[PDB]
Amino acid sequence: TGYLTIGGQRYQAEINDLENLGEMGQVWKMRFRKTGHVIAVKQMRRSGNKEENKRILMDLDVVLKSHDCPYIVQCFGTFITNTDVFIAMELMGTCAEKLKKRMQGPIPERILGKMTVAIVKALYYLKEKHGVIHRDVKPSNILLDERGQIKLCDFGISGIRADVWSLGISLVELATGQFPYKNCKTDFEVLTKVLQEEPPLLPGHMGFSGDFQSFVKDCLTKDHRKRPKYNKLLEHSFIKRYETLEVDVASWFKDVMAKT
Repeated sequence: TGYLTIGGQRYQAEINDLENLGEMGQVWKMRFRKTGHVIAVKQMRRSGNKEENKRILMDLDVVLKSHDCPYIVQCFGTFITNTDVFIAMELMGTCAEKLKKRMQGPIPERILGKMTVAIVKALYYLKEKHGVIHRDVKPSNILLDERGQIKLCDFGISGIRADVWSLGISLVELATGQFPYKNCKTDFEVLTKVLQEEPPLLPGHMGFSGDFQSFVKDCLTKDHRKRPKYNKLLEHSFIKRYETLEVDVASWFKDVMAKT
């Protein structure tokens, strides 16, 4: 408590040193008046729900243990007052869900490539360094900034259609601009489709690489038995192809945010 550590440089700080630039979507965009630094601040009210206050505390514990993972949002510090805790986090430009809403259609494979590399490495790091299997990988969990960094959101970072499956559905939704269970009226109707219907694979007519379609087919393997672990996805050729390959995520992002 009492410090913001940004870049490798530590500053003494209190909550009043921060200027509220408004809600992001209870994460605030705040400016550290001392420096000009613009950060994200989660506010946890002491009067709040006890279960979800325990989640925030467990999520923070993991975040603080993940300094060495570039693919997870980092914590700069915390402030504790009589009624609140303020958690200072890396600021990111937007999440993939908002990014799809703004775009109003498909996100290009090259972007989803860099995205998949970052998110699978985050999810592998969580499993192999903290014994966490992340429940729900959704587009709202995937953050991007205008330096082209992609990082996993810290929500639920401490937990027959979760994990690898949820990443598969995330990628189809973003690659097509269409949530595959769009026309379902209830969560129950959705679970019905997952169990009874063929997996919602990528269309064959959009110029998606074999690697991308293969990757998604593997995530959407219905049978728990034959369904791959983060360990194996981390070896998939879709990952090998985009892991090394150069993609100007920065310009692409700026282009989008400017044109919308």
